[PDB]
Amino acid sequence: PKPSPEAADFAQFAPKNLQAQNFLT
Amino acid sequence: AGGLSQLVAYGAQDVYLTGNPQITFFKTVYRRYTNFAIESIQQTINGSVGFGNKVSTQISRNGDLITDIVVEFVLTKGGNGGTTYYPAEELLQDVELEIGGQRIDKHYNDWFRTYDALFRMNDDRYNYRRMTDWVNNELVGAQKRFYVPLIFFFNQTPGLALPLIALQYHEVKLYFTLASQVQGVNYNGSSAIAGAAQPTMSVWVDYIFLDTQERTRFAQLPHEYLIEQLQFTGSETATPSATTQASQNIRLNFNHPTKYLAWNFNNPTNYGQYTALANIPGACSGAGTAAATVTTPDYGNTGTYNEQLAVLDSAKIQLNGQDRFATRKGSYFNKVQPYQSIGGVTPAGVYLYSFALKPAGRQPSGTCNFSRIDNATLSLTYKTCSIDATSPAAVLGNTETVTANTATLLTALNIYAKNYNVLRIMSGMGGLAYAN
Amino acid sequence: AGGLSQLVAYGAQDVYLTGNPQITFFKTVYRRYTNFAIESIQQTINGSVGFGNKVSTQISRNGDLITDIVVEFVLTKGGNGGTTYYPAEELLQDVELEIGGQRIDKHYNDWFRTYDALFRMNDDRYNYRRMTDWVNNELVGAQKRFYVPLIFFFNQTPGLALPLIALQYHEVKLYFTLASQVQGVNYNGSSAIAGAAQPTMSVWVDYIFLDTQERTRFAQLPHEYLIEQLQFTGSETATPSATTQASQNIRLNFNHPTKYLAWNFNNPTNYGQYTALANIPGACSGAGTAAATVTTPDYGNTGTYNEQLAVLDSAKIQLNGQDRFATRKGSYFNKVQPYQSIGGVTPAGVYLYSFALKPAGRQPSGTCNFSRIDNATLSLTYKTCSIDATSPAAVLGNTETVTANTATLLTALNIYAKNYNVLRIMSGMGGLAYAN
Amino acid sequence: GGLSQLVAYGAQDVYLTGNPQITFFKTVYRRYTNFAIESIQQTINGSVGFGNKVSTQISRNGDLITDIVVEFVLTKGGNGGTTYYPAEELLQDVELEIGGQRIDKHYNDWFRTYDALFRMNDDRYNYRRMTDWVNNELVGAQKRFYVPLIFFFNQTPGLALPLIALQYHEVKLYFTLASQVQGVNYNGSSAIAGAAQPTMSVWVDYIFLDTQERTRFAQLPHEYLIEQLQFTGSETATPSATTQASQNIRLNFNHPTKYLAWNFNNPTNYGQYTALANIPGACSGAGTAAATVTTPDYGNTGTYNEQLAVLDSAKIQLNGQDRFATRKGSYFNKVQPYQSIGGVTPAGVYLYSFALKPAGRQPSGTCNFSRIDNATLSLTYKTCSIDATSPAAVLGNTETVTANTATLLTALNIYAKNYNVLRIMSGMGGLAYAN
Amino acid sequence: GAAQPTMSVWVDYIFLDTQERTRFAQLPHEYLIEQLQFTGSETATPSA
Amino acid sequence: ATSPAAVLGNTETVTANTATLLTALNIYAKNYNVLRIMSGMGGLAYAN
Amino acid sequence: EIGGQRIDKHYNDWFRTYDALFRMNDDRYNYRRMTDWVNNELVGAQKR
Amino acid sequence: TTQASQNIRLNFNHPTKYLAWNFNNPTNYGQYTALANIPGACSGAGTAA
Amino acid sequence: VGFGNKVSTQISRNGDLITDIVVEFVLTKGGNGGTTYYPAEELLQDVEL
Amino acid sequence: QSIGGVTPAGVYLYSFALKPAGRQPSGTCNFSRIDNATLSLTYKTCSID
Amino acid sequence: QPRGYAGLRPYEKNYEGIAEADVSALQARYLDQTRGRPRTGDGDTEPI
Repeated sequence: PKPSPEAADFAQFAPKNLQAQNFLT
Repeated sequence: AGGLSQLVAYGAQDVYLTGNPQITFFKTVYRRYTNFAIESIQQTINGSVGFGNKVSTQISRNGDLITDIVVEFVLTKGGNGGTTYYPAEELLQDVELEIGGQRIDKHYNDWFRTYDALFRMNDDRYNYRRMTDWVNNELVGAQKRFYVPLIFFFNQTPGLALPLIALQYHEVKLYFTLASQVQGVNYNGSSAIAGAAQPTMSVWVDYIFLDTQERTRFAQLPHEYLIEQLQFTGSETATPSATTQASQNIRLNFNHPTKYLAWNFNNPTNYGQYTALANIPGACSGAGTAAATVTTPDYGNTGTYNEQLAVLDSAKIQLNGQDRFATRKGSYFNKVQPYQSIGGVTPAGVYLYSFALKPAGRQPSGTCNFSRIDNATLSLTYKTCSIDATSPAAVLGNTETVTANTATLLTALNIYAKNYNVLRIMSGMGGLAYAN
Repeated sequence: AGGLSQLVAYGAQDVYLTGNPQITFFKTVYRRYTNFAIESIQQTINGSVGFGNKVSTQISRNGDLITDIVVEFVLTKGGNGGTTYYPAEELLQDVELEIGGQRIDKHYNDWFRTYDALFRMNDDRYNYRRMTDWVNNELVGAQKRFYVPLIFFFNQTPGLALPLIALQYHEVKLYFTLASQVQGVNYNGSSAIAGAAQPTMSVWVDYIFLDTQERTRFAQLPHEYLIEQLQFTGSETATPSATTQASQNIRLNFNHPTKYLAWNFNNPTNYGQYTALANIPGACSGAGTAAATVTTPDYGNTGTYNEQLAVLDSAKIQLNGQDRFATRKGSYFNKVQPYQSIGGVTPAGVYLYSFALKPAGRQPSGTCNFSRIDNATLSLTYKTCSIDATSPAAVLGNTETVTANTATLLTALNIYAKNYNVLRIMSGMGGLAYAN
Repeated sequence: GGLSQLVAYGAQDVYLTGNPQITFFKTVYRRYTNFAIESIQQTINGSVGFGNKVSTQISRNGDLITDIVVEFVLTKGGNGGTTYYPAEELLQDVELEIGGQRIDKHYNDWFRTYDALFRMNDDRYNYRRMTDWVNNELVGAQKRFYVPLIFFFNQTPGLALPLIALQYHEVKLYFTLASQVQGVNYNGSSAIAGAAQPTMSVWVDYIFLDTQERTRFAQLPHEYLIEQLQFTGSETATPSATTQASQNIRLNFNHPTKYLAWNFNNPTNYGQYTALANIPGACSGAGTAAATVTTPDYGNTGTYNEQLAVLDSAKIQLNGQDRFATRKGSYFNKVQPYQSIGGVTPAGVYLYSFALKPAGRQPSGTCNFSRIDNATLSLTYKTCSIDATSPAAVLGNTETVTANTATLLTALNIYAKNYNVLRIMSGMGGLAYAN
Repeated sequence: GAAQPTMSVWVDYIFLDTQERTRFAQLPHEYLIEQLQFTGSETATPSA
Repeated sequence: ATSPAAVLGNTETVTANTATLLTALNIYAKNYNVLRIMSGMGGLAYAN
Repeated sequence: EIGGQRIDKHYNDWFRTYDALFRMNDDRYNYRRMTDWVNNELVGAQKR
Repeated sequence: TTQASQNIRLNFNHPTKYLAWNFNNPTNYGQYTALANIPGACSGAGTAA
Repeated sequence: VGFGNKVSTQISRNGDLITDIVVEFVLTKGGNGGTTYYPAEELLQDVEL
Repeated sequence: QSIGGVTPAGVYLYSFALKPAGRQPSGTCNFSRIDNATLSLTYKTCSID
Repeated sequence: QPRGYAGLRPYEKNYEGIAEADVSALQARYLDQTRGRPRTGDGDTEPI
């Protein structure tokens, strides 16, 4: 459901840098 | 007859060279590379551009990787021939790179001048000046477009190109501070030049565009980049007049594994002056004539190679109370260390000691881990400043341990170290691995 | 103490430099190579040698591989010092390389001048000048033996050495059209020099003789050499003396993967004159004295670094109507590109735009393949040629958009494309894989 | 923008981008063994002075020894222009000994020939700064000079000498210090009263290794691709007038040789490889009424005016058969250093190579003179008929003639540089072959 | 004495209802946009 | 150009001497392309 | 630009050409009102 | 003082027998050469008129 | 930046929370003592969060 | 920001604490986990009569 | 048709721009700790 350039997959790390969300309010 | 006469003259002593060979280099096979294109794109500067002003430029994400960045200035000269000395990089007072809020590197105008004097050599150095100075005796009112290429860890090494396609979450930007006074353009010595024009700046960035599969790989995979940093804290000199041989013990506040320790001594008023001024042709304004003065340089010839006008007598680096190497004289750091390591010519007043076999190289070749040393101190012994700078008989014919009385003007002590660090790119976010 | 106090200062931040080490710098193992010998011998020149004559040289199969080729000239000049400017290569106006009936390359004197003015740098170029000119102020009647090396794909590195051993049925030839005029030898500008002698020429070719094991493989097996080509056609442009800043769209006709586009603006009556002439030192004959005449160069100093005598204000390349990069000013192509791509100084009036990271090398580093582009255009913007060349106050004291009136003579436009092709060798037959 | 160039992708790219092997924007650096470099002074064994011979023994401060610089402190006896490479002029003979066996030996004239051929660009200017007074310094100026040595182990870490592997063998340098050094204690042949004796010290940088590599050096056998210099001098056959002298030099070289270099010199004036002439920089007082063509304007001794050089042609013959067809002297001054080095060579210094990259250390072609019975260098001299005092004749003549003052170039120095193999094992070293 | 121009760029925003914003954020879109192509050149106008 | 008798009174193939100043040739084309937008990313379907 | 990719590029004289071609009646006149001084204004007039 | 050159790109589309061309003065129908003061080449050629 | 001009700042995530934003100006007097009254506040005409 | 009073000219402070005037800790710089804390001071030019 | 398409002036199919967020995300933090003091770090307890 995403184009490849969007991001490196997040795995094998846990800095807790980014939020989970629904992207609409 | 001919070459066949030595090919048949074959024996045992040839086996180490040609017996059971591994290569024939008359059939060179070149490696197939990844399709890419280079483009120059203009950036938009945030903030008013001017003398003494600070502006910032955020790099527009038009391509995949960043290599060089060149700052473009349009300058009008306020003086005549020989009144300027690399004014374009003097104007570029300092630059720093910030990745997502974390600063990686900080360069200052006298570093750019040191680097050019210490690591850039031959025709390249001359061309660098062409881009940064007026070199054909141009006159007052002349306009010239100047280019100051930046030298961060990614600017001159394609292999370390900044992977914007992999920083999906971070801003990448440079901050620019422009000097308030530029010799021969805005001020002549300390006197303002009436009617001087305000130079115009533009910042250009060269982008790399990748093809299909490589762009995907750069965007989705994490990266570990080995990068370079410049460490700097300024200090003050202890240059004596007569009968005293001064010695300073400057404790260094450097961290991390470095390639080298480099320094110079500066006249804060005359940008780029790393030596004393003396009534020697090409060394001072009016030099050799009755109008000669040793308080004002011949600015177009500010840099020299005559170590006699140097202020440093001897030096050593000490680590934790014990000597790093045996005491060497000042001329050792100006000429021998760069001979043994860079392969160029270093002008008088610029001194280098390397910890690396190839400090000019990108490939790591030795280091000095300052974060593991309790006390790293640079010991600088100075020459006695007893020569009357106005008398060539005394300037061109005295002992090795003395310098000009005008050397006491080199009041600023500039000690630099060049680092190693690691730039981590993970899930579109960048930052350095090691703190301090 | 010393080196050991440094050596033990080891930590975690060293894990990416010295942890799990892979190489040691202090023991190199050197590769053993196929035994070979080099010879330099004469070839037979077919045809009468002289001014304006056409001769050819057929390379005899004296050996296995061909590498460098040096063309000798003996000339006597009719002028004093400063009246000549690379006369050895001006004579060598057109050298064509043929392999198997197919044209592989063609170089012009103007190209040798552009290459020397662009990729040959430092001490190597000073030597080249002494190889092709009278340098140490020789006077009328002085004789000099000149060496003009050829720079075809197999001339500078053995890696692309030309295997005659593998071209049993195709002859390799060089065609030499020689100039009708050489400045300072049989003409001084347009004025003939009475009694001028005809040049004497000899062509020397460097052969490599290989050991028996590898040379057998050469004769029997197929080869694919990745080699350079030069593509060229000349054009004509015009710049007004006043009120208008001219523009002109130059229509390009190039094919195959291209390393770079380089160009100049020449005064056809004086070989290598790419800038305006002016009554400033070295910029015209008699400069600085009452006899100064801006219509004739002080030939031996024809090349300058003063960008204000050049005619190009800006240039852009468009491919199929698309901007290839945003418009740059002329000094970018004269100074920043060779800084980035070569590392030397390009005299004013010679311009380079690269597609390659390292066009000076042979390992491919980025190309523009003009085989898919229908119409590539080089958009040129010219400087106003309104400054009176005889008045230094305006020649060296003016704005970036204006140059001297003598710039209107730089009417010949010479755009060079450096490309790749592949030279296939099989069963004694040679030829280029793609023909365009 | 640049996308347009990616779009313009064609069949010709199958050879350039197809199945990529490398990329230029992802460099991987190789990790290296932990080491430290230190500058340590060696003690000179003997009395230092003009005409004295001293030696030094290497202290085993570390694991390998790499870059040796000999420092001189000199007082000049003349004004600017009276000196020309005085530091290496004093450094007359440097003998390299490892374990009792002679390994190499360099001479002051070789240091100048090497500087004339292989050291180039800003590095050669800097060299001159280390060996001379280049800023028109006047009589009484005191300066510290640095003459780096150029033995096989001095220019590249990869050939550094593993002292830890040589614990049972002595490494020594012998130094012959010249009795006459121009502008320091003699001006030509005339002694300079009150000239100071030299002060000398030898500095070398040591390499210190971590545990694992120093152990490997100490215990394993090693071979190094050692290079050596071979030299014997001979006399010239420079003619006076109406004849071009011929000369055949019987060479005494052996081992796989990279190149042969030679010069014609005036043994009285260090670095004078050309005739003196009344043109700018070519003799003392040149261009003025005080000009003389018996004494150089020393600081400008080196020139590029090959018309002051005496070689009209040279040919090397092996076992009775020619190695290449006869070339004029300007070929060896201008083309061979161009093809091989890519630098400059001053007039009077000549190079012919057997190697394609003699400036490099990896083998690129050799002539093994260990297997050649007769190696002869044939010379043709220029006729020395031009009046050196008339610039109209010095700068206005043919290629086969030179200055009458050329007859002073009475000494011929032919150098050969070659390969050997240095063996080190169980604490001792020596050569695999010596001839 | 000519004064420098003062520029201010204004953009008209569309705020949609919740249900349509959901559709816009989630769904693929293709817009049949228009482009302008242009290079400048020179003409040869005759005299007489 | 300064004589109305000719400027307002001549034929189809003749114009004023002052027309020679119209030296700048400007040729425009307007075309379609497609803007494709998916999951936050967008671009030209037919890019150059 | 969208995402760093150039979508379109307009010039001053294209705007003039578009007004010359596609704007028509009071929209062209009002366009002029939004772009020039149309009431014979004098030196010093300031207009947004 | 100059030698002009051109690269005139052609737009032709069928099996072609030949290309033929000339250069002309658009004022004078059929003039494919320069005018000179020689017989038959100019009005009054050979005379002071 | 100038009198009557509008500017904005897009505040980056240098940290976790924002605790205090201070706007600062460099100003010169156009008059002698007593001619001003909180000119920094007059200049900072509108602040929109 | 840190105390809310007026500091006379010549006295300078930089606070690590949110409200250092109080007794309860509100943020500290631990100088026992820092190799050196170096205070860099740039002086004004002493040219005014 | 007098011609076949030469293949000249081709296009990139579905070219996306540079993935750039408008969030200016938190600078990534260092992996190691600020180095302190090797001889008397963390303080030395002093007896009463």
